[PDB]
Amino acid sequence: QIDNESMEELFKLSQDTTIHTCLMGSHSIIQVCTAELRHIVPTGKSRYSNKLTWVPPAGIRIVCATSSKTQ
Amino acid sequence: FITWQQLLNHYVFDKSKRYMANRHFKVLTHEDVLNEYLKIVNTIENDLQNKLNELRLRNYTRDRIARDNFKSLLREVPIKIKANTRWSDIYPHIKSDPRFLHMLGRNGSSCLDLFLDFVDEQRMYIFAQRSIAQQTLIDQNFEWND
Repeated sequence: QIDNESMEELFKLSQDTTIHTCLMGSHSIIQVCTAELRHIVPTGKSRYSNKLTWVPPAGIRIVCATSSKTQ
Repeated sequence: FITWQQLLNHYVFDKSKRYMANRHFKVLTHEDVLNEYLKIVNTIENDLQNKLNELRLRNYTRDRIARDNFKSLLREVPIKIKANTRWSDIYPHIKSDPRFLHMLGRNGSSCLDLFLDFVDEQRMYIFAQRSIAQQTLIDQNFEWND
């Protein structure tokens, strides 16, 4: 976590490498990892909640991920 | 789906010179057209049966690999698969895994055989670590006296 002069450390997925991550629209995040995705939204202050999670085809290793603002 | 009259009608209609050539060359017979067509269908069918099941070429897509992906998939679904876990309890865990659907949908027995072979290799490695541990314990020079 980043703030002015305040740099601190903190859910999500810490057990797998992250191919990609990006912000979607307003106040939403998605984290794409090799095995599965995560759709994360902010809740409160230090909390976040995944509204949905994806597999790849049905259970493979995702090669790559890219994104746009809403896409 | 192909009778000789239908195969002929396709080539009778277009008036195809390669078909007609059998009637025009003196070393071929006009009824040899049917013999060639039967032999070409029989060779194609024989080669489709061999190709879709057992390829006689190289660098394609046969079986084999499905075992390597399945043996890997069993390490992926449970890390360090227990030597007392059975083939019928590992199957509902991996029924989510599509990799298994590729192996099971070819042969139900080969899945059980690969479950036995993978678990048996782990059980041998589990014995070797235990026997090496017992050997290191006995090698300790507690030469008791008095």
